[PDB]
Amino acid sequence: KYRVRKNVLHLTDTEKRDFVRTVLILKEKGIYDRYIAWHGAAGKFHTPPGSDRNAAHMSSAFLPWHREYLLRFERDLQSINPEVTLPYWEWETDAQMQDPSQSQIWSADFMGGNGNPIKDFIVDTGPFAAGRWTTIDEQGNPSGGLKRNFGATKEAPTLPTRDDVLNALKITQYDTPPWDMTSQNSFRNQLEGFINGPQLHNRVHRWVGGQMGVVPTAPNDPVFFLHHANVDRIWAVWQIIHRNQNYQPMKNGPFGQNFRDPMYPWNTTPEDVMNHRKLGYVYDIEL
Amino acid sequence: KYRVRKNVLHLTDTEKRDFVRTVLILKEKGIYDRYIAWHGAAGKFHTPPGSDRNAAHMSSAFLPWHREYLLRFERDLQSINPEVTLPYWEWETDAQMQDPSQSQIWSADFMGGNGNPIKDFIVDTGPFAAGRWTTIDEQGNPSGGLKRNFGATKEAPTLPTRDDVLNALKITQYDTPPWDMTSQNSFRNQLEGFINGPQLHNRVHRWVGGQMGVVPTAPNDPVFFLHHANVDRIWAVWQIIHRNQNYQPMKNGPFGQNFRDPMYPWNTTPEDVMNHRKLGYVYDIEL
Ligand SMILES: Oc1ccc(O)cc1
Ligand SMILES: Oc1ccc(O)cc1
Ligand SMILES: [Zn+2]
Ligand SMILES: [Zn+2]
Ligand SMILES: [Zn+2]
Ligand SMILES: [Zn+2]
Repeated sequence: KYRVRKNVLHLTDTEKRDFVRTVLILKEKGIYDRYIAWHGAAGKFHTPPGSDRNAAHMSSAFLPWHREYLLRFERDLQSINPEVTLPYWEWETDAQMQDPSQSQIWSADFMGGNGNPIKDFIVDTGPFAAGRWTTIDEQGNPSGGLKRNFGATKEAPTLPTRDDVLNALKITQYDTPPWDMTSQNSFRNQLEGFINGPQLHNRVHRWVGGQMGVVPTAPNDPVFFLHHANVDRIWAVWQIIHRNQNYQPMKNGPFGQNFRDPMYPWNTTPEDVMNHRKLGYVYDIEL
Repeated sequence: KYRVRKNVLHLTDTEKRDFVRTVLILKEKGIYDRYIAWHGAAGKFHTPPGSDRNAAHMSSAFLPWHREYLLRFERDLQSINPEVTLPYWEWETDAQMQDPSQSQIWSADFMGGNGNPIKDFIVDTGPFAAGRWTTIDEQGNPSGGLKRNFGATKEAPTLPTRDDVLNALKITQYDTPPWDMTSQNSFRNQLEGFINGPQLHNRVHRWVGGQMGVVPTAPNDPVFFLHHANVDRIWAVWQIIHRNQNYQPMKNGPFGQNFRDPMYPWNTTPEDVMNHRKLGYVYDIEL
């Protein structure tokens, strides 16, 4: 209830500078790459083998997995600067602009701009531009830079809208069987973005493009954590709205997906992170 | 001190049956696959990126990483049967046999036999034969069985010998710069098996063949844990002999390799596991 996560657009200039510098330190020390690898490894961990569910996506654990992911990341931020918290990119609002690429989140003082097509869509502006921020490929080897390509896809030309977020919050059940890509009338699946996909969470990944557009490399872009902080906030709002609803499945789902199953690659269970306030943080809209 | 890890050949018939039962339960529940994935993920996590060091091999963390690996595995065994410990395969004495494939470890009541060449070296005997034990590939997808092919390689036709183990125990320094494949006069690198490789640990992997021969898939074979229990025992013996030698590097090595750096994919540091008795187990030869 103490750690306040703020909207990116409400950050001061010094708050933007401190977050950027912290992330750069976490990168130089070797800690940041641990989060890239964790996310990539979980994407390859199928529950069970044979299915297309994985520990972090395409199944009920999607939301609690990333909440724990962000929690660990934020603790590592504070270990460098105890006054830095994880902001969230409220992309729903940004979708109201006729050109979301002009949002202040993409300014040279924060996340940097779009990819440069002359340099094969390498990001050449901002603190994470090529030459200041090294990336790694699916195999864990250097890959030569951060790439982005805003809205260049036919499947995700725009960012999700406010209404899209509102319609997801109307869903009553957290998730439904068979707890995967095909779950209907499921808040988890809707928010993840497989209901007439790509929508919401999935659509944001494909809208940014570059590393963010594919699972094994997405956390190479620091905006991954800003994106998922907003996803986590939307989940927290859904939990507040539906006081008579809890995580699903409680039991008899695939191992790694139940309420008290460990989420690879950790021992953390969904129950451990079900109450985000108990984890020591809150979103600014909660005050 | 409480958990005693016994030589595989010293197990009773009921001790062999209980261990096999435990491993099968851990497999059915979905816990076993977590160890396959953890080991594969660490093999892809290079320290630093670009180099051929990884979190679990080809560097100083090789020994403490696998000790923590076995420690977690043994705790998961105990969770099922608090009287089941993890035995060790003393392959240096098996190498004394004119045909080590006749060793009792490969009996139908324990690990099962060699691969069947008629069946492309699929294991068709023992509790882990095809049809009774499913495997997964490098991508985390089912792979259709356990394969073995004893001594079929030109680089590892035999198991490491005893004198090999004795000559490794003579080394004074735990490890030397540059803390990788090329480390000379290094117990870690000799044990691991890159000094005139493949030797010792590396040679056993290549001698078994099949999944055991291949980094991302080796833990598909339950004998992986028996193999590394013997590697861990040899390390514990070296620590008793050289009681005033300690882990190296202490600092200024690659991140993830120092005495107090976290070992991906965990937060565990080498220091946390430097004293194996403090971890709650001992080898039978220590009594
Ligand atoms: O790592 C990723 C997971 C899900 C996505 O939709 C995109 C990237
Ligand atoms: O981590 C590993 C090392 C050697 C292998 O043969 C397989 C896995
Ligand atoms: Zn993802
Ligand atoms: Zn995502
Ligand atoms: Zn004996
Ligand atoms: Zn090994």
